[PDB]
Amino acid sequence: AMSEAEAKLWQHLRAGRLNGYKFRRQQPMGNYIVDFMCVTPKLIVEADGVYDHARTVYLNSLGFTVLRFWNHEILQQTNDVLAEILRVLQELEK
Ligand SMILES: [Cl-]
Repeated sequence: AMSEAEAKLWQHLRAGRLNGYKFRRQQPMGNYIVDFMCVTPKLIVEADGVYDHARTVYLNSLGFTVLRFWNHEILQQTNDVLAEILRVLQELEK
């Protein structure tokens, strides 16, 4: 299913809850499935428990910024994580 950290983060990102930005979860993109993805602006957010460099390169080639958080940040520093997601969204729009 979704990890504990992923489920905790989806409550905040679903249904346009983070300032109206629309995220979807577990979205296929080429060879990959990304945890959370907003199309406008183009942002992928992932939760991290070998780094796949080619994957990041591919997602960046499609125009997506990728933000990756440790599970412990999502679980114990959720407000700060949300603040950083929002900041990046707004930066990417501006
Ligand atoms: Cl993947």
